[PDB]
Amino acid sequence: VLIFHGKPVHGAIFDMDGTMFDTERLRFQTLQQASQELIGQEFSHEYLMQCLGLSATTAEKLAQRLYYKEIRKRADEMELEHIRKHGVPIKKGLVQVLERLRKSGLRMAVATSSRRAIAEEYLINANVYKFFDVITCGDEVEQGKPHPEIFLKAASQLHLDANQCLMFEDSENGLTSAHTSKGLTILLKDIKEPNDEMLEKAHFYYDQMYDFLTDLDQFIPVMDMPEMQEPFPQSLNQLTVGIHGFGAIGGGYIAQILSHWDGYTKPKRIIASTRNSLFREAVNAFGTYSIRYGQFSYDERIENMSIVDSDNEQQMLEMYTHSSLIALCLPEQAIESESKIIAKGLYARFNSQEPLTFLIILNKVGAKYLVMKHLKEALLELTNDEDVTEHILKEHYFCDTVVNRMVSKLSNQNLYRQLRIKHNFLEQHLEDVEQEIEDCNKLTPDQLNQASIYVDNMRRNFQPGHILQSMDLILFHSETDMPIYVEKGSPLLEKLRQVVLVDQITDIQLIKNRLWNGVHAMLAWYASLMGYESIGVAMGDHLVKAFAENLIAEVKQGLAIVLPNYAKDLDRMSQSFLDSCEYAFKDPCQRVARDPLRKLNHNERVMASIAVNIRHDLPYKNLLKGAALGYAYAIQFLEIEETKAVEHLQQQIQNLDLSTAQRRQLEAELVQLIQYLFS
Amino acid sequence: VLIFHGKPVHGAIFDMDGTMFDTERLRFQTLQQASQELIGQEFSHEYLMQCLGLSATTAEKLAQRLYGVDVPYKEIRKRADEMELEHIRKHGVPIKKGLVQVLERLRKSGLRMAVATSSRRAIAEEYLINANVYKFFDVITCGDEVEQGKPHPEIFLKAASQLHLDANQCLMFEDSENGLTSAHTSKGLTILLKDIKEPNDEMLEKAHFYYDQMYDFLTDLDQFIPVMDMPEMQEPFPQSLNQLTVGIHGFGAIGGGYIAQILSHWDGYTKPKRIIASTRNSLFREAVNAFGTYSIRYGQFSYDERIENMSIVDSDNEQQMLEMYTHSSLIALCLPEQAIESESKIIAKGLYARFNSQCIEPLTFLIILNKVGAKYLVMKHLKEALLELTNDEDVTEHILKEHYFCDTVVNRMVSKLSNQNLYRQLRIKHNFLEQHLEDVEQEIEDCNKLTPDQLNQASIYVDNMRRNFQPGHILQSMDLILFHSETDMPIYVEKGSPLLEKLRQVVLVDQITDIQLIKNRLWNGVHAMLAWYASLMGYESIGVAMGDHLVKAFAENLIAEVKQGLAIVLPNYAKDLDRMSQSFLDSCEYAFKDPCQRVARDPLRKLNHNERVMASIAVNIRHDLPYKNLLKGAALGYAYAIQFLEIEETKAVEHLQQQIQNLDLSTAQRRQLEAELVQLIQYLFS
Ligand SMILES: NC(=O)C1=CN([C@@H]2O[C@H](COP(=O)(O)OP(=O)(O)OC[C@H]3O[C@@H](n4cnc5c(N)ncnc54)[C@H](O)[C@@H]3O)[C@@H](O)[C@H]2O)C=CC1
Ligand SMILES: NC(=O)C1=CN([C@@H]2O[C@H](COP(=O)(O)OP(=O)(O)OC[C@H]3O[C@@H](O)[C@H](O)[C@@H]3O)[C@@H](O)[C@H]2O)C=CC1
Ligand SMILES: [Cl-]
Ligand SMILES: [Cl-]
Ligand SMILES: [Cl-]
Ligand SMILES: [Cl-]
Ligand SMILES: [Cl-]
Ligand SMILES: [Cl-]
Ligand SMILES: [Cl-]
Ligand SMILES: [Mg+2]
Ligand SMILES: [Mg+2]
Repeated sequence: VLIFHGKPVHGAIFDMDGTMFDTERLRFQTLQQASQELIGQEFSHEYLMQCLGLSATTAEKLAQRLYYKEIRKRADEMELEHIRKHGVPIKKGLVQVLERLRKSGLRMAVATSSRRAIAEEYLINANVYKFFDVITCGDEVEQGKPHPEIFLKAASQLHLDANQCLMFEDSENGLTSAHTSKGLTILLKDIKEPNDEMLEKAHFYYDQMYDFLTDLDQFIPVMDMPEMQEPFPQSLNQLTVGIHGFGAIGGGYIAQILSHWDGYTKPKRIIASTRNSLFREAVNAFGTYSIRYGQFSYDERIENMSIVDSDNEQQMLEMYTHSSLIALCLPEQAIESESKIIAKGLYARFNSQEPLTFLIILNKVGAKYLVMKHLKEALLELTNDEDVTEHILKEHYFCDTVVNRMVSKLSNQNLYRQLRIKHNFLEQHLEDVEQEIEDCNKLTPDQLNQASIYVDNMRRNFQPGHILQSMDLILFHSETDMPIYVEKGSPLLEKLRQVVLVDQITDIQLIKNRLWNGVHAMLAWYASLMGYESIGVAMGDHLVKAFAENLIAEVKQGLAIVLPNYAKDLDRMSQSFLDSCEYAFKDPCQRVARDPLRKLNHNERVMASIAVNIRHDLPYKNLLKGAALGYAYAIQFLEIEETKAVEHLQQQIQNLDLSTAQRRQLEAELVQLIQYLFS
Repeated sequence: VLIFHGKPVHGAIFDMDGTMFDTERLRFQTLQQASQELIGQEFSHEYLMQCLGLSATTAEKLAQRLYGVDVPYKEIRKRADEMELEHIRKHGVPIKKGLVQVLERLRKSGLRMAVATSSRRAIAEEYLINANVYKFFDVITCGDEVEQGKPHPEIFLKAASQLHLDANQCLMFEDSENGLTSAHTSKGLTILLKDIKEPNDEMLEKAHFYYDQMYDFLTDLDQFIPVMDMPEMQEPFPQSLNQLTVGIHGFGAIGGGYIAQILSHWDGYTKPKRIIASTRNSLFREAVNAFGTYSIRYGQFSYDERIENMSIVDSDNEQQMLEMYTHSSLIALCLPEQAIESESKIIAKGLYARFNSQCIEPLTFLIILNKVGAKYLVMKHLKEALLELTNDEDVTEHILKEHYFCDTVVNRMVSKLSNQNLYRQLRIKHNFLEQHLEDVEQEIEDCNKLTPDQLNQASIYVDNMRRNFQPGHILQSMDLILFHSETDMPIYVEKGSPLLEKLRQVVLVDQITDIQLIKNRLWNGVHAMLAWYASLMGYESIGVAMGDHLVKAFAENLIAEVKQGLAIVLPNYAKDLDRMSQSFLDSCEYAFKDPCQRVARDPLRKLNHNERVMASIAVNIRHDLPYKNLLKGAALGYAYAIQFLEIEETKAVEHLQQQIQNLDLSTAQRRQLEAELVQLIQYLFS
């Protein structure tokens, strides 16, 4: 029992033509063309506007009163032929509404003046027939629209009174039929500006189907955080979403968040950009990819993916124009170059005629600031107009995020290895197939012969892709951490299941940077130099875990002074980190120790902690070792020249907010400890 | 924490060749096939059996002693390695029966698992990927990454430490002598698994546990891992496939729209690799084989459940039906009552073929039929068919006593889709395929990571993959709907078969009598009584009739009076009554398709003293409960008999009084029941 604007709703009855689909426009065009090639004289726009929401038999009465079977027969044939090519024109929001009303527990039906033969055809084609218990057509009804019989019979077969049921309609005739039934009427504008009589009759009015959805969703419960192996929604909405950077995070985390969505519907397509052409062509070839959750050996298939090239402009603009939500999953190095591609997409969005929710995924203190700064400079260079830029930057929701999940991208050699192995299975599967529907079961020889031609070329196309039932494409190794923490602002994020909304994101990002990402980087450098290629395996070493526990102590002692209000939560986050590290066997040290110099910056996870501890006379001995191991890793594994390492070290220590006495002591202690490791 | 024979287990380290994969017996075949080519004569089975455990040099010296000094052993051995990889890469690594079932059980028990193989890192990883078992293992330890290989404990000690565990916390699986020593010395719980050669007495002493095969360990492990709970609606099936095949003799409504789900869930750890299903419907057979999968619709939630790993066959085709009864570990007979006699022959031909085959494991036969003692009818006809075929009373009686013939009770109402509605679907889905195949008609950049040889070869793979798969991308969000079913999950089965013990959607009972008595009075009794009312009121189906507040109120008040009675007679099934009560009222709400005629057949028989109607009244009267709705139900039966079936009013009373006298009631209660009931019938005329 749903309470819609303080009304006890038990069921819902929808009109098909003009309300659910945009078919009234089509038959408007076909009746004109059909009439021209039969009788010659086209139908007047007055006749067609009067015939809106009227049974073919009832419309034939108005045809004779003013002045049809053969005309309408060809008009219907033209109409359904348009559906065979271009599909059903489904009004935006329909699928989203239907699922919410279904899961609310409402007893739903369709009340269309169309024939059963035609009514079903479209409901089957649109894939919404499943949402309805009964359907009342313009055949079984004795007196059709605008008489309330069709709406009364619909409610009667649902075993509910009309007053308990909602009633959707586009037409003037149908709204009378709905109102005379004495149900909770809803009017959706299609191809008729509502009259005063129509506006009064209706209990609720909305400009579009999507406008009702927004009003309905404040009475529909928001679904809770998904569990690990929880299925995605079956029914797809008409919204697109983007992932700028099909990498570890984008493909191996965000794709799950977007696939779960609100738990009612799922985006039609997910457009993800990558420079990795092997990854791009591999996913487009398979159609899907899977995220491997190693802990529970669970392979999570993600579908409705379309991987595009980052350099190809027409596909990058396609994303930013048609997408409802974009996720920026790029490293700091790419932010400046790609801000040019983002600016063009946002300007292309403005040039075209909904608000955008822009998620920024980046491990950096003030991650948004960097993006917005580079985006503003990029936009101004292209637009040459400060009036349009300040509008664009204010229009869309640019959201800060905190991602705790550890994800790993598959190496190109291991992806080639996978492709080589899985190709040999396909080759053998195509030998197994090697090389007529008889019996004649309640079907004409015409249909049975026509069925054979369908089943043959279907098998011919599908049979090679039967192996995909067992065969997956594994591209990402992820841990089982679900909740992404995002800044408040965007109404869209309120309804997303996997998104948790927080306030002081800046305070969390700072602790995240220092206590999580900082300890993760420093132990990864220590582990790499000891000769571990796995975070999970490395934490098995008593020294590696002892070092991490020693670092955590020194960082938390510092943060507790800088953020005394968060001092309570440090022990929980520190323990949560070690747990995620302990069994991260498929998470490599390489990925965690990327860009060491960038991470050894004065305003970053290593040096920032050291500085705080020096100012407040706290121990920084283990932090100082990790800094030295950071430069040790940079010179030994990456080979960046020792001369540059000192020039960087000195530059960063010069930028640290310390006294010259502390600066020179820090440099002297750190350079001494670096030379100690190499000797 | 997984407890195994009083020892807490946190990890599980596996040997690869001989323990997980049957690659030792493949090496036997390659060495023989390689010898046949080069030297002309095959190496004797006896020689190859003698070589198991010996080094490559010792085996070469032994070959030199038997087949001459100039025998090209290294040439044969290298040829045999090529034949092994060539076979493994296309046909797949031969996985030991029960491994995947074991791995899922250990993994879902939260064990950190590894592989301690003497093989090279490169080749070891390919085999584990080929077999699709790499996902189960946290880390691999290889022979080329240890200073001292087996029988030194270094490889097992290393594997354990990498999982953050002491050796004594881990199960260690092995086949070879050296490996068991390596495993034993490390201090881990050693599980010895026989591969080809019977283990020596020194090994059997050394090992903590010995099994003849992986499946004997799976049987032992099952005692320590729990049977999973009743599956919820919309709950996924297991991802991992076991090597078992199962059958559905009658791919109909109940077979394809219920049993398919039960067998798809299986035990919750794994599911059958192949579900064979027999039907005479050609359109259904070729359509499922075209998509390679079909889907079951649940209208109440608008959920489409996809049943994959299906394989439909013709019921008439003998070789296909024999292959079902030869290969299947469990078969579900989902036929009508009429088809029992006719299809008794093909069952007998099937079970006889299984007896003649060398198949070794017994069969679990689930009798899916809504009839009283339905098993008796199947066993009787099967007994006659076997004799007529074999003409041997010993073989006939042996087959019947060998297999498990389980009687069942099902509560899920299912509707098979029509051939017109299927053609409609096939026409509209084929349309979308053409709409998709005009888009497919409408490129590996400088990798700087791969070599240009394997960059060229990568393009050929992806191109070949895309060309074959891309036409079938539309199957992602396209389901072939063949069945419309209710949300009733639990199936009741006779306890006996060991294979049923771990099946999670199954409810085992010592005797089926109890749940059959509930099914009779609570479901079929109310269904019959509710149908009689609907018919007299002039409704096409019960689905339409529930719109009338009289019909729905009657149904809701009738299930209540029967439930109250059964709650006293069977207090142990209290939870089952309440579950089955609402399950009936939900299904009836929109029971449009199935008419009243079938349910209202033989009202004379259904109003017997020991039957679904009169039995409920007598129970309620004995325990002083309301029976006014049951009495109305009895009246509507005699009314339906006189009006529709054209029975005499004198014949109705002649039957009635006989049934009343047989009930265990007071002579006062008998006379009162008659006087009330005859009055209700006289009104229903007018
Ligand atoms: N992976 C993790 O566990 C976590 C990562 N993050 C953040 O996620 C962000 C995304 O990085 P990941 O996906 O982890 O790394 P990654 O290096 O695997 O990302 C690869 C993706 O970025 C694109 N890309 C890389 N460099 C590019 C460039 N110069 N120009 C254009 N596209 C480029 C690639 O085409 C591909 O789509 C990072 O900034 C990181 O701080 C957040 C927290 C944890
Ligand atoms: N469905 C429902 O309702 C039910 C049923 N049940 C049972 O089962 C059984 C079976 O069902 P079905 O419906 O599935 O059947 P069909 O008819 O549909 O099917 C059969 C098959 O087999 C052969 O014969 C052919 O071919 C086909 O396919 C019957 O007899 C009954 O009694 C029980 C419970 C419930
Ligand atoms: Cl390779
Ligand atoms: Cl390692
Ligand atoms: Cl660097
Ligand atoms: Cl198995
Ligand atoms: Cl049954
Ligand atoms: Cl019966
Ligand atoms: Cl009778
Ligand atoms: Mg209309
Ligand atoms: Mg071995």
